[PDB]
Amino acid sequence: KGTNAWVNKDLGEGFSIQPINYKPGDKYTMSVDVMFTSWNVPAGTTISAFWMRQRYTENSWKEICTIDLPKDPSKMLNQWIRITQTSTIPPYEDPSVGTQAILNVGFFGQQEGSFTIRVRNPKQELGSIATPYMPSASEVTTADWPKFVGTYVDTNPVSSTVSSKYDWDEMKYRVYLDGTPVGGSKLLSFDLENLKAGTSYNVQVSQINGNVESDKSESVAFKTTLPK
Amino acid sequence: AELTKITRGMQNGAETINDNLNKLNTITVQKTGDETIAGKKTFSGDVSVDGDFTMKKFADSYVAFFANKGSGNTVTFTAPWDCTAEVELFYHGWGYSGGEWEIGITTPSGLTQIYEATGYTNGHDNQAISMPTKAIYSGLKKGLQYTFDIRDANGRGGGPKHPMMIVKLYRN
Amino acid sequence: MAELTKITRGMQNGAETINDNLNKLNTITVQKTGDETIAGKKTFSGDVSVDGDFTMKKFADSYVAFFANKGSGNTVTFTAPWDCTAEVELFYHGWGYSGGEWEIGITTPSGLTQIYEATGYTNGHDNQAISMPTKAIYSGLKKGLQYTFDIRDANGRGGGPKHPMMIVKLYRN
Amino acid sequence: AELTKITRGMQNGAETINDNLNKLNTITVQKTGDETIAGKKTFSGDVSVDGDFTMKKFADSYVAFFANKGSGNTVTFTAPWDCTAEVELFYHGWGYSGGEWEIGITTPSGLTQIYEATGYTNGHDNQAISMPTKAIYSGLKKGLQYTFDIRDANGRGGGPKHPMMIVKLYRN
Repeated sequence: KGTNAWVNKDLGEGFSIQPINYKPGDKYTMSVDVMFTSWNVPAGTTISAFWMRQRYTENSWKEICTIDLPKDPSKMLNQWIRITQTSTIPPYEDPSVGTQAILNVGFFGQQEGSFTIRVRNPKQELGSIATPYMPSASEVTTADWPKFVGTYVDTNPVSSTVSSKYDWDEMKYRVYLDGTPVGGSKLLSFDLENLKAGTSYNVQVSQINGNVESDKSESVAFKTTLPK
Repeated sequence: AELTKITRGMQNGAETINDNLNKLNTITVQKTGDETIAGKKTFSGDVSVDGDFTMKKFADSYVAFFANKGSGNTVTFTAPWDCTAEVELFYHGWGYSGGEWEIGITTPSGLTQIYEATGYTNGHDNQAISMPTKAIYSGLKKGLQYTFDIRDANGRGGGPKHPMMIVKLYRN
Repeated sequence: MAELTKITRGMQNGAETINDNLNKLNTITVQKTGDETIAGKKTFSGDVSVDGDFTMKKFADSYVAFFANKGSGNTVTFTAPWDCTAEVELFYHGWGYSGGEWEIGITTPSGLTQIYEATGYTNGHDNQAISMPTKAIYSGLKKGLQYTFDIRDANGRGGGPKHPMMIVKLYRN
Repeated sequence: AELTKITRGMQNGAETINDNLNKLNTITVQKTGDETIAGKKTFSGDVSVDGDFTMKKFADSYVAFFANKGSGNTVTFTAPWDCTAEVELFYHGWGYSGGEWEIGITTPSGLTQIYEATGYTNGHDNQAISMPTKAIYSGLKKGLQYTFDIRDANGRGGGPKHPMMIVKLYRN
């Protein structure tokens, strides 16, 4: 709610790690479910800088990682809208330049503007893809991960978006590449994909038995070959 | 300060360590540089300031003045804290049928009169001349009500005119 | 304030840089125990209490101020050094008009409140000056503002003054 | 504060880092919240207190009263700490064979008399009337002994009665 004003709510306590730890040029993807239960924004009143953003402060104000929220959801009220955005980490500023994380909106014009918003499953992840909702590393349990794996072969290089095209099995193993899970299998073998050339990696596997996960195996190290 | 726990096997170990080191570095009072410190700071031991010391409302929280408006003969007040009193009685008078009259200030029970300067007058019958009296009192306690009056040291009293007793309180 | 070296994933001497940062913080910080020496201008936002022995340099320069008129001794005119409480004493000597009554005090400047007043009375002894000191306490004096305390008359006629001297004590607020 | 060394290849690195961060967080004086600080804290630079400044035994530690009990004309004392003196001589007397007599206070070597209010008397032969004198003295030094007497400005002295000199000492 505001009249010729910027209205914000601090989101700072909801970011695991400070934005000055992110390497410039890396991508991070934000994903969130949003619902407007009330939208009271008159004729003269304009909505601007409506977003959830991590950014530099005094002097700079440059965005680090952000996601724009609907500027006029009046014709889509009481509906869950999924909103996604990939952000590229900007280059480091002077060390004197600070950061902040806020949910901001600006109401400008003659009359007061207000709305009520519901925010469900907010997510920020390293990468260029908004993958399924997951809690943080410190809050994640065995139950939170996919239970079944689907496979099919020989077709075009791109993968089907139809569940039925796959052969679905209950996963018996979880494969951890450098401490993070990257998939699993019913079989005693798994194919590690999308690795970068000439880099060292560590892999360890655990066994799944209906939300009972074994301790992780002894790690094994390998290095991808270099191309010509 | 609220630091994020560093555990074996954690994700984002380097950044959490970095953030925690940065948190500690920006929230702590350090042995160098200009700073601003918030919160109620109670020091158990001795404190010395070699540079310029500056404080707010000194005269209000250390100096207290209590005087009787309607009479100026006796001052009755409830001590705001532990203190040292400096009582002055601005008296004017004459001795009975001329001559000698010496005035002072009474010492209340639980108080010690450090020094006393009595106020003497002589001659000038039925005419009031200046004769101020002063005394220093130690060991005045918080909440304890005190009463300083006019005592007579030597001679007879003829009659007072325009008396006014003022109490300064140097907080202890 | 302290200069810490950034801890990043993949850095070379991680353990050793964490150790040096912990050691830096441990030696530069003011701690809740032991005797220490603290450099820099320290401004405290909140309340400060010293249970032990509080030491401050130049207390009378810092918190007390004395202003008096040398050439006349009846009218003290001064520019307040800081926010204060004034204690005005006028060391007067005189006699009432053709003998008799004369009562003297001190004027209250606009914006000031006279807490208490002890007037100076005299009687008889025509064309002979006898002691008649007057005192008053003033509150609400402000930094850099100019004030003027004079001799006011309460009751009776003035005959003539001799050796007057007004002294003003200023207890910093 | 004794922190446990963080070394390359140490067995409980994560646990020891957490521990050292926790040690530092609980032992340090911080720029926020209410706290209690032990030990003698010596400040090299300037110190300012915007809030309420509480002081234990201000009176005794910054104010000192010295007066002569047996005579009341000459106060002799050793300055507890470098300060500013406020000398008042509560005198009563008469000029020789009536008339004029003006009294003050002597300025000791190494001291500067800021202001002086002399005490005048006239007539009333062999009768002692109030004639108080006051003066302010700066540049008093720790440990050195001082002596304030009765000086005469103008006229002849007839005889004193009930004199009492009080010396207030504002630490500086």
